[PDB]
Amino acid sequence: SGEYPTVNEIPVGEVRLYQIADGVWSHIATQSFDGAVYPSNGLIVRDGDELLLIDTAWGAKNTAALLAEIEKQIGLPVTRAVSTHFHDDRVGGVDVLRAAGVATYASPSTRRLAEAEGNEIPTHSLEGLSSSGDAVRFGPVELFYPGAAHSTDNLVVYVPSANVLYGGCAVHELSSTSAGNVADADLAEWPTSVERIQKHYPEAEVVIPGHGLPGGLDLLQHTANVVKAHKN
Ligand SMILES: C[C@@H](c1cccc2c(-c3ccc(NS(=O)(=O)C4COC4)c(F)c3)c(C(=O)O)[nH]c12)N1C[C@]2(C[C@@H](CN)C2)OC1=O
Ligand SMILES: [Zn+2]
Ligand SMILES: [Zn+2]
Repeated sequence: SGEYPTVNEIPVGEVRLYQIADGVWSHIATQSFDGAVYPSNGLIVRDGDELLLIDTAWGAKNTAALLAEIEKQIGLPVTRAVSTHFHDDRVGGVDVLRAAGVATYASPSTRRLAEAEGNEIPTHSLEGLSSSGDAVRFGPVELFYPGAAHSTDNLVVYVPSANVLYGGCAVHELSSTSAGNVADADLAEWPTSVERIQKHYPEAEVVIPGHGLPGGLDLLQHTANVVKAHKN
């Protein structure tokens, strides 16, 4: 009924959309992993009469449900997708997208990591993102590589028309107490990577984490704090 949708509110297999700003939505789905259920976010950005998708909905069936929810709620075709790192919450569903006519993209680093680990592999490589601080335009967004954080390949996404910063899994929600799933993280570099985000996007108005509730710029400092404490 209008609040941001939470883990116990979304059965695994269903997807909900949340309007963030004019022409910007997040998508929210839930998935089981190692015997626990988690929510996860992605982004949808209007690109004229098409849509740009950021991240899958964490699995094939969830991503099919995402496409159906977009058709119901928005009714414009998803033509391109970018995955912001190599984990299944970002690429699981890429095969569904590709067979639905979506062109799928990720950095070469993400593509290599996905391939090596047995995750689904986006089709197209995004060059120009291999050094921290790099940025490239992609339709209505800017893609930014902040450096290693949650993963070595993690990208963030900025929507300049709306000052929306999609941090993906490099950014945690305000309620977080731990740094989430740190299996592939660089805890030592993560605060430096967040500092690069803070410096590059000082006018961000909405910050969206990879999992959990959007907020403002405080998500970035909170993330740095939780990561430093986890490491400590
Ligand atoms: C698919 C993804 C994954 C799986 C399960 C959970 C998560 C979380 C996560 C976990 C917990 C909380 N929120 S919480 O519970 O409230 C917490 C904060 O305070 C207390 C959360 F928000 C997110 C993240 C994330 O952190 O992005 N990713 C996850 N994989 C799997 C893999 C690959 C490796 C294979 N060896 C392991 O690594 C990953 O990331
Ligand atoms: Zn991850
Ligand atoms: Zn994640």
